[PDB]
Amino acid sequence: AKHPVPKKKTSKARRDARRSHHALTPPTLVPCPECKAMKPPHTVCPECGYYAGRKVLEV
Amino acid sequence: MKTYVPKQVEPRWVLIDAEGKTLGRLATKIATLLRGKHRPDWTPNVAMGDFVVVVNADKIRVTGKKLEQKIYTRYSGYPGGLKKIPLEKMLATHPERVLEHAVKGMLPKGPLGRRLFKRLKVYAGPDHPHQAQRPEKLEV
Amino acid sequence: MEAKAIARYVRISPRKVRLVVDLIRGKSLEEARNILRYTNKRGAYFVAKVLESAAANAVNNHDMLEDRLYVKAAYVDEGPALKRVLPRARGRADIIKKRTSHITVILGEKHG
Amino acid sequence: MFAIVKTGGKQYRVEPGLKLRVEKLDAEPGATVELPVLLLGGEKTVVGTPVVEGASVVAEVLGHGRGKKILVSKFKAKVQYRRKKGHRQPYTELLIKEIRG
Amino acid sequence: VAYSGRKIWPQKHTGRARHGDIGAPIFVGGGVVFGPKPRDYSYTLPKKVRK
Amino acid sequence: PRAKTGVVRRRKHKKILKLAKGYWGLRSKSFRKARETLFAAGNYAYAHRKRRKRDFRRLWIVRINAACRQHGLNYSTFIHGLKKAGIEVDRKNLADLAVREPQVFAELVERAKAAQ
Amino acid sequence: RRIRFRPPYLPRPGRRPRFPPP
RNA sequence: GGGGAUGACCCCAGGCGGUAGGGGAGCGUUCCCGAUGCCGAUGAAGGCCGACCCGCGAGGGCGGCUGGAGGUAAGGGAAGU
RNA sequence: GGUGGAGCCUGGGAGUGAGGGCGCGAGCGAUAACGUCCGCGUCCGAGCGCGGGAACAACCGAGACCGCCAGCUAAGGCCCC
RNA sequence: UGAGGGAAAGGUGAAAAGAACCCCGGGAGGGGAGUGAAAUAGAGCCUGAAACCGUGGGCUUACAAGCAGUCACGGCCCCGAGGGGUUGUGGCGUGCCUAUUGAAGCAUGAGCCGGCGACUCACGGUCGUGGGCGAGCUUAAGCCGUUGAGGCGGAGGCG
Ligand SMILES: [Mg+2]
Ligand SMILES: [Mg+2]
Ligand SMILES: [Mg+2]
Ligand SMILES: [Mg+2]
Ligand SMILES: [Mg+2]
Ligand SMILES: [Mg+2]
Ligand SMILES: [Mg+2]
Ligand SMILES: [Mg+2]
Ligand SMILES: [Mg+2]
Ligand SMILES: [Mg+2]
Ligand SMILES: [Mg+2]
Ligand SMILES: [Mg+2]
Ligand SMILES: [Mg+2]
Ligand SMILES: [Mg+2]
Ligand SMILES: [Mg+2]
Ligand SMILES: [Mg+2]
Ligand SMILES: [Mg+2]
Ligand SMILES: [Mg+2]
Ligand SMILES: [Mg+2]
Ligand SMILES: [Mg+2]
Ligand SMILES: [Mg+2]
Ligand SMILES: [Mg+2]
Ligand SMILES: [Mg+2]
Ligand SMILES: [Mg+2]
Ligand SMILES: [Mg+2]
Ligand SMILES: [Mg+2]
Ligand SMILES: [Mg+2]
Ligand SMILES: [Mg+2]
Ligand SMILES: [Mg+2]
Ligand SMILES: [Mg+2]
Ligand SMILES: [Mg+2]
Ligand SMILES: [Mg+2]
Ligand SMILES: [Mg+2]
Ligand SMILES: [Mg+2]
Ligand SMILES: [Mg+2]
Ligand SMILES: [Mg+2]
Ligand SMILES: [Mg+2]
Ligand SMILES: [Mg+2]
Ligand SMILES: [Mg+2]
Ligand SMILES: [Mg+2]
Ligand SMILES: [Mg+2]
Ligand SMILES: [Mg+2]
Ligand SMILES: [Mg+2]
Ligand SMILES: [Mg+2]
Ligand SMILES: [Mg+2]
Ligand SMILES: [Mg+2]
Ligand SMILES: [Mg+2]
Ligand SMILES: [Mg+2]
Ligand SMILES: [Mg+2]
Ligand SMILES: [Mg+2]
Ligand SMILES: [Mg+2]
Ligand SMILES: [Mg+2]
Ligand SMILES: [Mg+2]
Ligand SMILES: [Mg+2]
Ligand SMILES: [Mg+2]
Ligand SMILES: [Mg+2]
Ligand SMILES: [Mg+2]
Ligand SMILES: [Mg+2]
Ligand SMILES: [Mg+2]
Ligand SMILES: [Mg+2]
Ligand SMILES: [Mg+2]
Ligand SMILES: [Mg+2]
Ligand SMILES: [Mg+2]
Ligand SMILES: [Mg+2]
Ligand SMILES: [Mg+2]
Ligand SMILES: [Mg+2]
Ligand SMILES: [Mg+2]
Ligand SMILES: [Mg+2]
Ligand SMILES: [Mg+2]
Ligand SMILES: [Mg+2]
Ligand SMILES: [Mg+2]
Ligand SMILES: [Mg+2]
Ligand SMILES: [Mg+2]
Ligand SMILES: [Mg+2]
Ligand SMILES: [Mg+2]
Ligand SMILES: [Mg+2]
Ligand SMILES: [Mg+2]
Ligand SMILES: [Mg+2]
Ligand SMILES: [Mg+2]
Ligand SMILES: [Mg+2]
Ligand SMILES: [Mg+2]
Ligand SMILES: [Mg+2]
Ligand SMILES: [Mg+2]
Ligand SMILES: [Mg+2]
Ligand SMILES: [Mg+2]
Ligand SMILES: [Mg+2]
Ligand SMILES: [Mg+2]
Ligand SMILES: [Mg+2]
Ligand SMILES: [Mg+2]
Ligand SMILES: [Mg+2]
Ligand SMILES: [Mg+2]
Ligand SMILES: [Mg+2]
Ligand SMILES: [Mg+2]
Ligand SMILES: [Mg+2]
Ligand SMILES: [Mg+2]
Ligand SMILES: [Mg+2]
Ligand SMILES: [Mg+2]
Ligand SMILES: [Mg+2]
Ligand SMILES: [Mg+2]
Ligand SMILES: [Mg+2]
Ligand SMILES: [Mg+2]
Ligand SMILES: [Mg+2]
Ligand SMILES: [Mg+2]
Ligand SMILES: [Mg+2]
Ligand SMILES: [Mg+2]
Ligand SMILES: [Mg+2]
Ligand SMILES: [Mg+2]
Ligand SMILES: [Mg+2]
Ligand SMILES: [Mg+2]
Ligand SMILES: [Mg+2]
Ligand SMILES: [Mg+2]
Ligand SMILES: [Mg+2]
Ligand SMILES: [Mg+2]
Ligand SMILES: [Mg+2]
Ligand SMILES: [Mg+2]
Ligand SMILES: [Mg+2]
Ligand SMILES: [Mg+2]
Ligand SMILES: [Mg+2]
Ligand SMILES: [Mg+2]
Ligand SMILES: [Mg+2]
Ligand SMILES: [Mg+2]
Ligand SMILES: [Mg+2]
Ligand SMILES: [Mg+2]
Ligand SMILES: [Mg+2]
Ligand SMILES: [Mg+2]
Ligand SMILES: [Mg+2]
Ligand SMILES: [Mg+2]
Ligand SMILES: [Mg+2]
Ligand SMILES: [Mg+2]
Ligand SMILES: [Mg+2]
Ligand SMILES: [Mg+2]
Ligand SMILES: [Mg+2]
Ligand SMILES: [Mg+2]
Ligand SMILES: [Mg+2]
Ligand SMILES: [Mg+2]
Ligand SMILES: [Mg+2]
Ligand SMILES: [Mg+2]
Ligand SMILES: [Mg+2]
Ligand SMILES: [Mg+2]
Ligand SMILES: [Mg+2]
Ligand SMILES: [Mg+2]
Ligand SMILES: [Mg+2]
Ligand SMILES: [Mg+2]
Ligand SMILES: [Mg+2]
Ligand SMILES: [Mg+2]
Ligand SMILES: [Mg+2]
Ligand SMILES: [Mg+2]
Ligand SMILES: [Mg+2]
Ligand SMILES: [Mg+2]
Ligand SMILES: [Mg+2]
Ligand SMILES: [Mg+2]
Ligand SMILES: [Mg+2]
Ligand SMILES: [Mg+2]
Ligand SMILES: [Mg+2]
Ligand SMILES: [Mg+2]
Ligand SMILES: [Mg+2]
Ligand SMILES: [Mg+2]
Ligand SMILES: [Mg+2]
Ligand SMILES: [Mg+2]
Ligand SMILES: [Mg+2]
Ligand SMILES: [Mg+2]
Ligand SMILES: [Mg+2]
Ligand SMILES: [Mg+2]
Ligand SMILES: [Mg+2]
Ligand SMILES: [Mg+2]
Ligand SMILES: [Mg+2]
Ligand SMILES: [Mg+2]
Ligand SMILES: [Mg+2]
Ligand SMILES: [Mg+2]
Ligand SMILES: [Zn+2]
Repeated sequence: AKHPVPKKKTSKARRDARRSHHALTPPTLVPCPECKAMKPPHTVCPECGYYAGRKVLEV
Repeated sequence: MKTYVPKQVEPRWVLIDAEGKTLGRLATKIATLLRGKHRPDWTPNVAMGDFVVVVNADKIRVTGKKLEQKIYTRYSGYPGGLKKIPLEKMLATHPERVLEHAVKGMLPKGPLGRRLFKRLKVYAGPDHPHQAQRPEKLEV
Repeated sequence: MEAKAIARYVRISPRKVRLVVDLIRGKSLEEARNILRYTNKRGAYFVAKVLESAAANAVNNHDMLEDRLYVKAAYVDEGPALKRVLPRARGRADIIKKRTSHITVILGEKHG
Repeated sequence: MFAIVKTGGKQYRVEPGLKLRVEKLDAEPGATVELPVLLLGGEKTVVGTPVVEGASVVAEVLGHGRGKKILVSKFKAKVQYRRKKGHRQPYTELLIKEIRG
Repeated sequence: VAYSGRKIWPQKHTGRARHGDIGAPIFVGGGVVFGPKPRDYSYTLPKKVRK
Repeated sequence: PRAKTGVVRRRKHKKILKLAKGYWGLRSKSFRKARETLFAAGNYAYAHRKRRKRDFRRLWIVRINAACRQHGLNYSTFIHGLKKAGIEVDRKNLADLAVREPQVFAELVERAKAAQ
Repeated sequence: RRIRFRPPYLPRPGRRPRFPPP
């Protein structure tokens, strides 16, 4: 193995090019049917503690 | 006084019966029609030439033993990927390619040359679909 | 009428935080707030604070109304980097740049 | 009407009313000159062989100036041969008065 | 200049350039080349010329 | 007395950098690269001032010829025609004539045929 | 296929590393 | 080479690729005489613009922003230029 | 005859003392080498500036002061690129 | 180990008048308020270049082949027979320095930027040159004077 190394500095253009896929997608979030607050779906609502209609958590 | 440049012009559709014409020598003419170089207002940096429709390509003609000996060649990028297809066979399978490939080679390379090629509409057999354009018949 | 806030010398790397800042540029204060809460990144915690300190400023100092607030512009510039030595093998020592961010949020009012 | 006249070693097509820069002529600004005519066209067409004996085009000289500077640069690699020259070509501005057929 | 005579690092095989002591004018804070020295600027202009 | 670089270098560099606007990458950004790029273009233009002359006359000829061939004759014929006629209109104009004034070109063609 | 035995031009690597410089 | 009569400019003609290298003419940097002067908070140096003016060029002007206390002519002199 | 960036004289300053291709004349080599060594010339060197030669220091054309959207030519070209 | 080697690191403002108090924040930081001629002079402080990193705008770009430019035309955008920005097409086009017979070269060096960085000085010599005096020219060390004043000194040296 012989220690590969970059032959040329990578341009400002070419790094940013690579970075075209680095963008985050914002959290996917739904309204909680009980307290109308926004939350990940399929999670127990951390604002009111309800899930599937019932209380599941003290919060 | 600065040289004249055309504003956008509406391109003429011209039609040509290839039948029995000497392949290559028909080919040079089509190119000049294509580039626009028959027009006094010819400008090298824009698509201002004709649209050429050719018909009866199957019935192109050719001198010497070229039918049996002229070999069109395709390279695949793979080992052992040179394809050699002789003119006889070419006409026998995609006759319109023969004039096409001739003309292509005599237009410029580059983006514009590639666009000019797109304006060449070549057909086997007497008939062609561009009735809509009412192409003007040319004897060349 | 705009109102802004800046966290200076926040000791997280600019490249890393910009990602989060990016997610909420041009959003209702409300959406931004939602987005950050459920964004999985240390930077979410900081942008949060600037966003919030900013809105506080908007209402309280600048006569803007919370329900009209949106992220007008926001950005992370880099500050003075913290250099630390990382020991490598064979007697060598590299140098790590524990980098540093100046996060800015600027809120405007969305008319209507 | 128009005329193809020839001044400055070059030939320009003119019409009355035309403002033209040509190669620097020796005439005080405001003076008026006559250019040689080479072809007269429009209503009648007359073809000089090479000039037309009758015609002159009349120009009034609006003034004389210097073009914008063109840097004329010389570089020869591997030799330390480098030269820089600023250049502004003199010219004379003409107004085309009339075509004397 | 104030410095030692030591060769800061070996002649060959460093990856860096060659240097001798750090007094060399090539270094920052190394000595000067051909800078001014104390110096008498006077000469004897011919008496007749002064007169 | 001591005369350290001063301000002189920076200024000298900016002269050049400003000369290099619009150039791609470090070509507009780095003094050294900019300078190199500029030698290029210095020679390029000089050469290209020279060939703009050739660039054009070709167009002209390409054009006059297209106009000649509508009138039955080829280019070289047309020229020789004008040579023998003694018509000294240049290719800049012959070409403008060919477009803006087909009658005049037509008659110019006429005299051209007639010289033989 | 060469007969005249082809001596190496180069020594098989290698000996020692210039560690460190600081 | 003619004019003007000694670089006044003007006119005619010819020369003007160039490495090692010879030669000439200039520009800019620091400092000295000019200077007990002069420019300067109605804005010094310095920085950022400029598609404007002069100059073959090196450069020099002018303008706008910045800067906020220094700069320094013509003619000369010396170099860590 | 020839007034030439000719020639001679005295002086100041150098640089060069690795050359190279091609044509011709030879030697050396194998009537080999993008071989080698001389002589004559040339060009590249320093004309990797321009046209031709597909591309290409030295083959053909030609010695680039600057500018022109003017004209004639050279070698090479004139069916199309 | 030791003998020894041996750095970096200056500047708020005239004056601390060095920002009470409120507001978000654990705090850091910031937004107001206040000071100030000025606060992008706010202490991480004069000026504040460049590389480098962002945000916002204009033009542009996903059938294209490239030492990155240059010449031409066209499109759009800006400032008011013009100009500036941009670049679609078309033409032309083998980085810079070194070193060599010869380099784009697959030969050297260079990540980029800013700063430091190399033909000097003394004494003699030789030639040129601007002056002074000219069968002559000229003083050294010293002495007097001056405190940015110049003079004297003929030993000596060249001829
Ligand atoms: Mg590996
Ligand atoms: Mg292993
Ligand atoms: Mg390794
Ligand atoms: Mg590795
Ligand atoms: Mg590598
Ligand atoms: Mg980069
Ligand atoms: Mg970018
Ligand atoms: Mg990449
Ligand atoms: Mg729901
Ligand atoms: Mg035809
Ligand atoms: Mg078929
Ligand atoms: Mg081509
Ligand atoms: Mg997430
Ligand atoms: Mg609040
Ligand atoms: Mg160690
Ligand atoms: Mg260890
Ligand atoms: Mg690093
Ligand atoms: Mg690091
Ligand atoms: Mg003339
Ligand atoms: Mg002129
Ligand atoms: Mg002109
Ligand atoms: Mg080079
Ligand atoms: Mg080159
Ligand atoms: Mg060089
Ligand atoms: Mg060379
Ligand atoms: Mg050079
Ligand atoms: Mg330049
Ligand atoms: Mg010492
Ligand atoms: Mg010591
Ligand atoms: Mg010491
Ligand atoms: Mg020592
Ligand atoms: Mg020692
Ligand atoms: Mg030593
Ligand atoms: Mg020592
Ligand atoms: Mg070494
Ligand atoms: Mg290395
Ligand atoms: Mg290294
Ligand atoms: Mg080094
Ligand atoms: Mg060493
Ligand atoms: Mg040393
Ligand atoms: Mg030392
Ligand atoms: Mg030094
Ligand atoms: Mg020091
Ligand atoms: Mg020192
Ligand atoms: Mg020191
Ligand atoms: Mg020294
Ligand atoms: Mg010394
Ligand atoms: Mg002394
Ligand atoms: Mg001296
Ligand atoms: Mg003395
Ligand atoms: Mg300096
Ligand atoms: Mg220096
Ligand atoms: Mg400088
Ligand atoms: Mg420089
Ligand atoms: Mg400056
Ligand atoms: Mg400069
Ligand atoms: Mg561009
Ligand atoms: Mg760039
Ligand atoms: Mg870039
Ligand atoms: Mg940059
Ligand atoms: Mg050219
Ligand atoms: Mg030119
Ligand atoms: Mg014909
Ligand atoms: Mg002729
Ligand atoms: Mg003619
Ligand atoms: Mg002359
Ligand atoms: Mg010369
Ligand atoms: Mg001379
Ligand atoms: Mg300077
Ligand atoms: Mg000077
Ligand atoms: Mg001093
Ligand atoms: Mg004084
Ligand atoms: Mg003073
Ligand atoms: Mg005053
Ligand atoms: Mg004031
Ligand atoms: Mg002001
Ligand atoms: Mg100054
Ligand atoms: Mg100063
Ligand atoms: Mg200023
Ligand atoms: Mg300037
Ligand atoms: Mg003062
Ligand atoms: Mg002065
Ligand atoms: Mg002065
Ligand atoms: Mg003086
Ligand atoms: Mg120095
Ligand atoms: Mg003579
Ligand atoms: Mg000579
Ligand atoms: Mg001679
Ligand atoms: Mg001599
Ligand atoms: Mg000398
Ligand atoms: Mg010498
Ligand atoms: Mg030598
Ligand atoms: Mg020798
Ligand atoms: Mg040799
Ligand atoms: Mg020898
Ligand atoms: Mg020889
Ligand atoms: Mg030899
Ligand atoms: Mg020879
Ligand atoms: Mg022969
Ligand atoms: Mg012999
Ligand atoms: Mg021979
Ligand atoms: Mg044999
Ligand atoms: Mg060869
Ligand atoms: Mg040889
Ligand atoms: Mg041979
Ligand atoms: Mg031989
Ligand atoms: Mg040899
Ligand atoms: Mg050489
Ligand atoms: Mg040649
Ligand atoms: Mg050549
Ligand atoms: Mg020569
Ligand atoms: Mg060269
Ligand atoms: Mg070429
Ligand atoms: Mg050639
Ligand atoms: Mg060619
Ligand atoms: Mg060629
Ligand atoms: Mg010449
Ligand atoms: Mg001709
Ligand atoms: Mg011929
Ligand atoms: Mg083609
Ligand atoms: Mg030591
Ligand atoms: Mg040090
Ligand atoms: Mg102070
Ligand atoms: Mg103080
Ligand atoms: Mg004050
Ligand atoms: Mg508080
Ligand atoms: Mg709190
Ligand atoms: Mg706690
Ligand atoms: Mg606080
Ligand atoms: Mg705040
Ligand atoms: Mg505060
Ligand atoms: Mg106040
Ligand atoms: Mg004031
Ligand atoms: Mg400021
Ligand atoms: Mg300030
Ligand atoms: Mg500051
Ligand atoms: Mg101050
Ligand atoms: Mg700052
Ligand atoms: Mg952008
Ligand atoms: Mg395709
Ligand atoms: Mg496309
Ligand atoms: Mg064109
Ligand atoms: Mg354009
Ligand atoms: Mg424009
Ligand atoms: Mg292009
Ligand atoms: Mg063209
Ligand atoms: Mg290339
Ligand atoms: Mg080449
Ligand atoms: Mg260079
Ligand atoms: Mg080198
Ligand atoms: Mg070497
Ligand atoms: Mg070698
Ligand atoms: Mg060699
Ligand atoms: Mg290359
Ligand atoms: Mg290389
Ligand atoms: Mg290669
Ligand atoms: Mg390479
Ligand atoms: Mg190597
Ligand atoms: Mg070597
Ligand atoms: Mg490095
Ligand atoms: Mg860089
Ligand atoms: Mg530097
Ligand atoms: Mg030096
Ligand atoms: Mg010397
Ligand atoms: Mg001497
Ligand atoms: Mg003397
Ligand atoms: Mg005397
Ligand atoms: Mg006398
Ligand atoms: Mg003696
Ligand atoms: Zn809930």
